[PDB]
Amino acid sequence: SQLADYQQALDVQQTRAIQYQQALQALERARELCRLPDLSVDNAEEWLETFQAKEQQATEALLALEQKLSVADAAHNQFEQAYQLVKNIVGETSRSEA
Amino acid sequence: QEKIDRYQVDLEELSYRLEEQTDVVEEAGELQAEYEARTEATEQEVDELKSQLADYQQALDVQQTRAIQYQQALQALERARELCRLPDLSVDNAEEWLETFQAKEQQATEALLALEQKLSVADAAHNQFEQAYQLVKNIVGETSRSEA
Amino acid sequence: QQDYETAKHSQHQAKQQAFALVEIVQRRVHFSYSDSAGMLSENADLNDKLRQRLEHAESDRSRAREQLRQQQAQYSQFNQVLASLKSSYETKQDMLKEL
Amino acid sequence: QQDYETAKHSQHQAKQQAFALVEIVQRRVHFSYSDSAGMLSENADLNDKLRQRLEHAESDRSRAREQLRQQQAQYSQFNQVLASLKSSYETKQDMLKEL
Repeated sequence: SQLADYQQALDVQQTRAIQYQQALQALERARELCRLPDLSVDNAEEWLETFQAKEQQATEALLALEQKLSVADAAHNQFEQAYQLVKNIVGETSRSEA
Repeated sequence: QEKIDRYQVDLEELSYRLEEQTDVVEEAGELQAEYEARTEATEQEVDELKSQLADYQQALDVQQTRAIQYQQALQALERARELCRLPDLSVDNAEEWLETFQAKEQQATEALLALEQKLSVADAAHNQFEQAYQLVKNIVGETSRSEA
Repeated sequence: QQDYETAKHSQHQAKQQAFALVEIVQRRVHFSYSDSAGMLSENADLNDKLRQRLEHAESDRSRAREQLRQQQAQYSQFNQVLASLKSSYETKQDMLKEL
Repeated sequence: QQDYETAKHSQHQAKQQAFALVEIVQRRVHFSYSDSAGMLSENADLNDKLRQRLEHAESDRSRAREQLRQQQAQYSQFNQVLASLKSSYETKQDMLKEL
């Protein structure tokens, strides 16, 4: 709060002139994050659409993997349920003996 | 012996008790973790706003990012209302439809799991079905394959 | 096999719908940025609106803090009870052993 | 599950890159007037020193919060064992009065 009070007068008169360095930092941050040193705000739209296409492809592959992951995990769950039933009825035993 | 019996009963009772308490504890810890995460997020946002006001030199960069995030969230909400076909939807109550469709997805996956097992055992050749069918016929008499 | 491909398509539909709903769950906070989006549209002196948003967030955080504290007390309670049953069982079991 | 974990990581990275590109698209307008400039570093000295002191205070607060949480923890465990001793003493005291 004390820093806010001290800087009250300082940062009020921003004059929309120190506003664009934020754009500079964003552009640079994309430049390292996106392996596109030639990345320009002009050609950044083609990169935007291409990376969006990659993102949606990744999501589709993720869902495809998720389906098989869920079915496999539930199959293991039924395996485990059989194992617990066997253990409760008879006691300790291996899965092969199940 | 009777006393032992009594103790047996007692032990059964405490077993049950233990079970229940276990369950209770589990749900309580779940809720504790959920509220911990929510409170942590709220305090992080509070500190972010504290820095924004203290560091007004921040120069609305965080404000710009938050507005962009708001637009993205609007787009995502519209996209879900489309896919889920739920114009009646809100951020506050979207969790209910999320858990409903979680149950839906669980039903679909359990179905397809039984289906995967049935397809895997369908690798059995044509001969086994014939032999089993004829055995059931010879034992009971003529029966349909569906009823076999 | 036909029914199974149909079930796989249904599972894909469920997967995409659930993923979308989860995504909006993640963006839950972003909907709170509606104030931020409106604030950013000020394009002028807007520290007072920042302070109002901060006060609202303080109220929400205090509410969440109280909720968390009471829930922690309840969970603690539960936990103790669970332990008291554990000890009572252990002891009853040992006395069954001995008898 | 390992494969899906890798896929989720990749999806997260792709989403972050897409969001960064969206940010560039949004701030193209701000880049438009990049030629503008203004005065800076008027009261930086005291502001910087106060920022340093506030950072020290925030670090101390983080340490304090960690110690608070941990302490909560240990307290919890101590309670958990005390509940067991309470039960054992009470049952033995009841049984001594009964004898």
